[PDB]
Amino acid sequence: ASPFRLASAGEISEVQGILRTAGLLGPEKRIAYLGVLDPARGAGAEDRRFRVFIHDVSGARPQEVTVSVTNGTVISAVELDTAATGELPVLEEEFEVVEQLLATDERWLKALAARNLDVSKVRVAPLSAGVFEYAEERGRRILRGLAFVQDFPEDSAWAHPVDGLVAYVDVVSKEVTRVIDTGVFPVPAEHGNYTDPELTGPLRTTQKPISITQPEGPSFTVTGGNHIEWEKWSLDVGFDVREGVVLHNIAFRDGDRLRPIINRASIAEMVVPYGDPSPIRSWQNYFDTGEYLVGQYANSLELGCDCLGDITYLSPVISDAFGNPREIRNGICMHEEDWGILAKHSDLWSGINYTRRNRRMVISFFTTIGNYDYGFYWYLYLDGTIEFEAKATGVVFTSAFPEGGSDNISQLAPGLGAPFHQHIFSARLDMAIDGFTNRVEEEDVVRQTMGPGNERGNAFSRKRTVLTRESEAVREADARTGRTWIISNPESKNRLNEPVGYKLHAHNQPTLLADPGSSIARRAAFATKDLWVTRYADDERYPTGDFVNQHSGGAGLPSYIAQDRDIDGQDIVVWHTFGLTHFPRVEDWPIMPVDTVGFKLRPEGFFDRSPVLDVPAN
Amino acid sequence: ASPFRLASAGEISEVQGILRTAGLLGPEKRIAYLGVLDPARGAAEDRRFRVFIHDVSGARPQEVTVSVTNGTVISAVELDTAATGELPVLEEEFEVVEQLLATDERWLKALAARNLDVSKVRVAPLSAGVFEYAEERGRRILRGLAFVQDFPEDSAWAHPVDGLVAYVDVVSKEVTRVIDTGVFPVPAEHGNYTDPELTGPLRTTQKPISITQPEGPSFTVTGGNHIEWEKWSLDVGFDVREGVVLHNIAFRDGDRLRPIINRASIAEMVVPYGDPSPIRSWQNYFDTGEYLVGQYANSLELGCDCLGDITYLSPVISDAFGNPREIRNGICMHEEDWGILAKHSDLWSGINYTRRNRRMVISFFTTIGNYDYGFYWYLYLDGTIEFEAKATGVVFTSAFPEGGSDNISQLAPGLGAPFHQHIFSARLDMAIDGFTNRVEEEDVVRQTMGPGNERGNAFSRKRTVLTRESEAVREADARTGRTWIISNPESKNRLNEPVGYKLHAHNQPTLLADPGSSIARRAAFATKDLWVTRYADDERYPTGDFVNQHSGGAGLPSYIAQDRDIDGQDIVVWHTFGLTHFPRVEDWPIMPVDTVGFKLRPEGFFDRSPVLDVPAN
Ligand SMILES: [Cu+2]
Ligand SMILES: [Cu+2]
Ligand code: NA
Ligand code: NA
Repeated sequence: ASPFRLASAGEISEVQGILRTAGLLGPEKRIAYLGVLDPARGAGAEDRRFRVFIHDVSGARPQEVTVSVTNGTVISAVELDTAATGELPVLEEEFEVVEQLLATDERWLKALAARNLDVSKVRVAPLSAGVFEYAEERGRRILRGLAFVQDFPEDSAWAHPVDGLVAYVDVVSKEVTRVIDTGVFPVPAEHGNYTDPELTGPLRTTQKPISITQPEGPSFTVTGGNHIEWEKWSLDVGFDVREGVVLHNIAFRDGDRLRPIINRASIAEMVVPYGDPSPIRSWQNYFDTGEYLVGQYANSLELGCDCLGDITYLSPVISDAFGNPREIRNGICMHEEDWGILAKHSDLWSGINYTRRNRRMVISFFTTIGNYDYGFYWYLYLDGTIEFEAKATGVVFTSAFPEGGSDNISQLAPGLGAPFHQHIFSARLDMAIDGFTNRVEEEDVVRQTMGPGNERGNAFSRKRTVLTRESEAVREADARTGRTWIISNPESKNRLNEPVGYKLHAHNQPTLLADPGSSIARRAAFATKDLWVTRYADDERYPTGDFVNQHSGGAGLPSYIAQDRDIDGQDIVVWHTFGLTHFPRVEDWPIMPVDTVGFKLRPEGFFDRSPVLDVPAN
Repeated sequence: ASPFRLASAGEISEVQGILRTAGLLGPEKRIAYLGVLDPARGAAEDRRFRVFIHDVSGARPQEVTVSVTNGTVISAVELDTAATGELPVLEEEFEVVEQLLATDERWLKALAARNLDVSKVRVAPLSAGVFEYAEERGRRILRGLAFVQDFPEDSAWAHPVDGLVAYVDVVSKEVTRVIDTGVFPVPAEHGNYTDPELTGPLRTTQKPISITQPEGPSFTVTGGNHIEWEKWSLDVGFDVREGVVLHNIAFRDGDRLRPIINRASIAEMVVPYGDPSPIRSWQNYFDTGEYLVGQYANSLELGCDCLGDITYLSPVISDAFGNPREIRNGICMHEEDWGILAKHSDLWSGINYTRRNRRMVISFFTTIGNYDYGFYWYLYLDGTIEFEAKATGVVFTSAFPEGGSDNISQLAPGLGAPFHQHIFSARLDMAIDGFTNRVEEEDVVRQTMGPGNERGNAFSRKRTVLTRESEAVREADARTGRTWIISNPESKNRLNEPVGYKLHAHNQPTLLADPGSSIARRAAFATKDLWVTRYADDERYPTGDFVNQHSGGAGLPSYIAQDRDIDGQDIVVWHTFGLTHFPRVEDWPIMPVDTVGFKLRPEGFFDRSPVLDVPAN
């Protein structure tokens, strides 16, 4: 019975019961986060621990609590000073509170009346506050509000942003702290209803079906609920309400030895910073993972359109606000798909023609965070490659388009704007290349000058620089010199006496653009550099720290790195920053075609020859 | 009817007939290149063919244009190859290097020093380049590197013979030089990837994946090579030098057929080697320009190379004598599922919406000695156009020096793989809503915290129009998100903005060789990521018409010197992209596919998303 198994309904019911018998979960208390802790290093009988963040709707200070579900006990419980360590993640039940409060506020009603907007039709997005110049918000749980008109129940409100207007609200005290009206902007009038035949036109009748089937079923097996074996790979698929799908114990069976590669892979944070300097939006930075918890909003994915082919679904269970278990039905898709040619050669001299097909194992989920929808895909390939891809879609976040244009906003439709922004991800890769004794080298291509030893000026080379200590392990991209990062095990040698390794291949997209002195540069410090390496510690889980909401800065990676620990042949963690810089285009409106970003790792002397010689002819 | 139709066997046979009739194709003559020309701008029909004719008795070659429609020779000119370059390598010349070397006393002595049976020594016929050997100028030379084949079915690449190279004049049939710098062990392990001893028991764990289309494919093929698919329109051409060429890429937006790209091809591909040993320091293979990648296109087997419901084209090429030869099932065409197109679950409206993506795939796979490359063009529902190269085959080997190397990787005991690049040039003759186009370079612009940007969150972008060819040689800047936008300044979308497409490059390293090198001059195109020229009908390749043993002086740097107006003109984008390959143990004994490419996405071309009319699955 695997200690990395998914949380069961019964387990969550029991932490609820333990928090009840123990005295911490009455009415007025509400769970802002609940998840299982990974087993400790070396222990592996089992002790299933859950960690819980408890909010206080009666305004008392929140608690961080660790419970043992195996022994039926509270391991620890500590009161939180939110002004110091940060506010708890946004609750789903607060998604409506911003709108409901504002609907009876005279300053808000006056702003709506000036624009002739019916209050019954004004939707207000519950938007994270960050930390700016407002002293009264320190210690207070604040959400900011931007308004969108919905003309009728099925209307897309994103088509009708109300610019020049923003409200700040305290969601514990149920007070409106501020209403800011800098002037009326026309509310864009065209609708963005992408299911309306008026807008779609007649639907295409030209697409013939593509049937993908597996008459003998899939080549992977699922045992113990979430243990996958596929084509030499083995792993455990976890799920957490903050991170979403998490991969554990990624290993590869090389002959008869199960060889670890990655101990834990996750998307540990993702931030969406906006680059419109208008006071109406200039505070806007959404930490979809750390503030909102992307796992909790995972869609129930339907067969034949979200996931095509022979699909095996996991239905993860999470906690509601009161500690009752809630299933995300068909929340995780697992399937294998063809991936074209793996290897091919037609040899003149031998007469031998050889072709083999590639395939990949896909483990995915899709989440919706307000207007955004994101797919998170992990891929394992026959040849040992590991890949992540994020697919970004949904509806773009809108504003008015100013008369006489903008350097910081795109026009989508008449009067309709889309502020510039980025989506930046952090992949946390707890590495275990042939076990835990690992190190990282930065590899650059090296150009050589024509001269003695290189008389024709054709020579080129490479250089590798070991990252020895955390203070040296904050690295940037250099696409021009083909910069990559190799994680090796200096005590595990391949048959050519070279240390075994994996090479991280980044897309080299721009990192965080904000000025280095900005609030967002301090709070999302991770996003300013492409690659970070830390020494593993059990309490260093997120690059932005445990409590991101209204936390002032420096938390997470920059504080971790400051310990300056030895990472040369030690248990280490790689943190890869990657993202999309989005200047919205007309083609993104009224619903955005998928765009993608990601990274991959390829074996680099890990194997003793190609690991796919034993793949059969098709 | 279509003037863009593939060459037929009859047309090639007629070109043969016209040339013979004109006295240009006697018994000593060989066709080193034959291809149909594209119709003239603003063109009833005149199918013209261009031919490079080699003479095996040593007479000067000719470049000839024929009108097959009119039965006439348009032009015929004698080439001085010392000046303008040698013709492409002929397939019949491949065996010549081995055959001549087998009775050469210097070569036999070198093999005897190594205890190698000449009957087992394969010799790779390698392009010579231009270096320090004055006697080679005006002569057709190939260089030879040796590999031992232990038995008929053995992979010779496992057993390179280092420290030895030979140079051969393939017309006079003379060995000009044999250089033996010293014996290296010939690596002993076999690289036989079908041998059960090396593969182990084959996996029985792979269960079938079946891709079918019960009602057939969603695309139509008319006039032999005209494809219509999900609003897209194009013609699929094929040339022996370039391989698959895409013509007239257009998109039917409502009632209007809107051009996007007039011609898309891979116009050159070079493989420069980075091992400074005299035995390999001359190695640079222009697979397209010197070898002609289309002529070596594989016949693709149903169910193995192309999975699903496949429509094949079987293009016809000329042999050395002007007789037509079909490449059976040489071009694959199919549509495939491409995951999610668009998705949103809206809380306020209660509407949940999901649509699937698809792409049209047009591909071919060629084999150039040890290398095998797949060339893939993709068209997506949303207007995206993409190219992908898939590189596989067996790596080019050497000895691995005792005490290591800064320029060669170890694959197996004693077996090396010198470092190299594979660098492609995509020639995109742009027609964004027609021919009046321009190109802007777009960079992200960071902004300083201060007045107007008090919280320091603002960021922007800037576009710089490339106005004349002298300003149109550009480099990558990944850090600033650099892209290039091709727009039509006379065609505006409903928001009064010029329609455009944005080119997204991979930002891989460009040519690494010292800028004073022969390869940096011969492959000048490869030193920069982006070039823009004014269209001219004789500016077809970034390296010129004749690359074999040709120095600098032709191709893109000569074209760019004309400094022509490209601001609202008929322009051509040339994008350099490549893989830099430090071979790894996992590449041996047969290489897993690696990829490189680029794409173009609509950028205000459409008045809103072009896939609102895609139905639910
Ligand atoms: Cu975006
Ligand atoms: Cu290569
Ligand atoms: Na680790
Ligand atoms: Na053009």
